[PDB]
Amino acid sequence: SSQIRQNYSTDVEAAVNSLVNLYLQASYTYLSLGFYFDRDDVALEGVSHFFRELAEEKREGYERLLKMQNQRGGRALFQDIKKPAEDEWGKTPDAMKAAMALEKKLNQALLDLHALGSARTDPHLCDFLETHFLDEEVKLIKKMGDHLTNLHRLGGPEAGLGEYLFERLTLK
Amino acid sequence: SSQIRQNYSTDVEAAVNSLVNLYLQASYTYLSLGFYFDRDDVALEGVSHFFRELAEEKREGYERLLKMQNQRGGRALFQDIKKPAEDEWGKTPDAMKAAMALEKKLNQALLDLHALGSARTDPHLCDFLETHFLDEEVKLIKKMGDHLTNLHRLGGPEAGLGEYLFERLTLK
Amino acid sequence: SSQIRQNYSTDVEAAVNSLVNLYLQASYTYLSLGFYFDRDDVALEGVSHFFRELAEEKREGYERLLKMQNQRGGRALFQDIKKPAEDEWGKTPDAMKAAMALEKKLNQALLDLHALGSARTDPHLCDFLETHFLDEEVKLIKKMGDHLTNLHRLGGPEAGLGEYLFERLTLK
Amino acid sequence: SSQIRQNYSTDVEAAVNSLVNLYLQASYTYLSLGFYFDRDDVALEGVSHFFRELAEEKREGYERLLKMQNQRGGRALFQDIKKPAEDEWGKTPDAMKAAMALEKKLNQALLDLHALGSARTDPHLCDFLETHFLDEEVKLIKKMGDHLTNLHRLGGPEAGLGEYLFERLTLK
Repeated sequence: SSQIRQNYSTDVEAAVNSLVNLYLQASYTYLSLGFYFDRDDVALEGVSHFFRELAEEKREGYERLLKMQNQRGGRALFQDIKKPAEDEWGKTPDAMKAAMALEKKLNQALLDLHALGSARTDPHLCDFLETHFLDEEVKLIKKMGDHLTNLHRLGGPEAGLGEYLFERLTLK
Repeated sequence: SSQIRQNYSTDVEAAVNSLVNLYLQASYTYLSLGFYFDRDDVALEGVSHFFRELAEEKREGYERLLKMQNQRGGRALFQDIKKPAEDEWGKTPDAMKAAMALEKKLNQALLDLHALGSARTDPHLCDFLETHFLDEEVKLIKKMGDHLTNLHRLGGPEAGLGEYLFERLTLK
Repeated sequence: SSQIRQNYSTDVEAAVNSLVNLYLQASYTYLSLGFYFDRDDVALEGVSHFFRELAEEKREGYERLLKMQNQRGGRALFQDIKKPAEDEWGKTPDAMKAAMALEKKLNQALLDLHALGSARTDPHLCDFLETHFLDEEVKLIKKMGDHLTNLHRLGGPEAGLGEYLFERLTLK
Repeated sequence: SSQIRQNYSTDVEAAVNSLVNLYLQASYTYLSLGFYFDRDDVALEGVSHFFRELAEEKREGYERLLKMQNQRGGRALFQDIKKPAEDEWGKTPDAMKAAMALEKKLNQALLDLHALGSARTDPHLCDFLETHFLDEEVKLIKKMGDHLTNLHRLGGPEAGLGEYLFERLTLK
C-alpha cells in the first residue's frame, strides 16, 4: 500500500478514477467535436478551435486529477474511454448543446466528488476541486450558455448565415 | 456652518444632492443593465460592457458632484438609491431606449441644475457642470442615439441576428 | 429558466442578491464616509481616502458577486440601496467604529451565505466566497481594528492632535 | 481707441483693473505672509512655502488677467498696491484665517466681475474667469478650509506642538 496516503478514502480514490475517466471521455468528445467542425462539409474553424481548446482544457483536467491522485497516494486505474456520443455532431447549436450537457455532466461529477470528499472529510480533495475544476466548469458552462444564447438569436431561417457569423465574430 | 461656503445657495446644494442621488440611481441602473446583458439567457458581452462603462461614467459623475459639493462647503445629504426601473431590460434596443431615457433625464437634471445655478448666480457651479457633465451627457446621448438608430436598422424579422451584429461590431 | 444553472438553489440566489444589496449599502456607506471626511469642517484627506478605497473594494465586492450570480445562472434582483446610517459620521474613531461595525455585519452576511452554501451543498459558492470575500473581510476588519486601537491610544484630551497624526502617519 | 476691442465694456475693463489690483494686493499679501513664516522667530518653512506658492498663484492670476485685458483691447490701469493688512501675521491659524479672508475676498471680486460680465453680456470674460480663476479660488479656499480645520483640531494648550506638526506633516 502507499506510504504517503493519508485521509484519502477508497471511495474518493475510486470517484477520482471515475472522474478521470469522465474527463478522458470529455476530452475525447471534444477531440471528436473539434475535428468534426474542421470537416470540409462543416468548415467552422472557430467552432473547431473552440472544441480543440475544450479538449485541451479537459486534458489539463484529467492530468491535474491524476497528479492529485498520485500526490494523495491513490492508484490511477484506467478504464476504456468510451466512443463519443455522436459520430456527426449536427449544427453548431446541436454540438454546443452536446458540449453544454457534457460540461454539466462533468460539473455534476465534480459536485458529487466534492460531496463525497466533504462527507469523507477530505479537505485537500475539496480544495483541489474548488481551486482547479469547479470554477473552470462554472466559467465554461457560462461560456457555453453565452454561446448557446447567441446561436439561438442567430437561429430562424437565416440559420447558416447566423452559424457563420457566430464562428467568425465570437470564435475568431 | 461651513467656513469655505461662498455663493453656494441652500437650493443649489439641495439640487446637487438631488443630482448626486440621480447619478447614483443612474449608476445603479447601468449596473443592473450591465449585469442583465451578461446573463446566460442574454449573453451580449459588448452591450453589458457598454452599460458597465456607463455605470463607471455615472460613478465618476456622482463622485465629481460630491467632490465639488465638498469644495463649495456644501453637505452631501445622501438619500436612498431607488431600485432600477426594470428587473429585466428586454432586448438590446429596449434597454438602449431605457438608457436614453435615463441619460436624457440626467441631462434634464443637469440643465435644471445649471438653470438654477444661473438663477442663483453661481458661476463655479455653471462652469463645473459645463466642464464635467453637460458635454459628457450630450456626447453620450448622441452615442446612444447612434446605437438606437443602428439597432433600428438592425430590427425587423432579422432581429436577434441584427442584435448580435450590433454587439459584435459596434460594441467592442 | 436559465440553462447554465446547476446546483444553485433559490435560497443561495436570494442570499447572494441580499449580500449584493448589503455590499451596495456598504459601498454607499463608504461613499458617505469618504465624502464626509473630505468636508471642509472635517478635513482628513487620509481618512477620506481610506473610506474611498473601502467604497471601491465594496464595489469590487458587489460586481464580483454579480459576476458569480450570472456565472451560476442566477438572476440579479436589485432592491433599494438604503440611505447610509448617519448623515454626519462624528470623529474618526466614531466613523472607524461604524465602518468596522458595517464590515463585521458584511462579514456576518458572508459567513451566513457560506453556511447556506454549505447547507445547500454548493462548493462553487463556498470556494468563491472563501477566495474573494472572507479573506477580504478578515484582512479589512483586522486593518480597522488596528486603526481603532491606534485611534484609541491617540484618544484623551489630545484627541484632535491624535486624529491628525492618525490621518497623517497611518493613512498617508 | 483700441481696434481689437469688441463687446468689452468700460465697466468690465475697470472691474478687471480693480481685480488686477486685488490680485496684486493678494500676491503682495502672500509675499508678506510667506516671508513672515520664514522669519527666525516664526520658523515655519512649510507655512512660508505655502504662502510663497500662493504669492506665485496670485501672480499667475494678475498676469492672466492682464494678458486677457490686452487680448480684449482693454488698457491695464495700474493703481498703487496697498500695504498688506498687517506686518505681524500672528500664529499659523491667524495667518491662515487672513489668507482665507483674502481668497474669499478675491473670490467675491471674481463672482462680482462674473456677474458684471453676465450683466454686460461679455461671454469671453465669463469663460475666462470660469476657466482660470473661479475653480482656482474654490479649490484654494477648500485647501485653506482644510488647513484651518486641521489647525483648529491641532489647537488647545498643545498649540505650539500642533502648529509644528501641521507645518511638518501637511505642508511638506
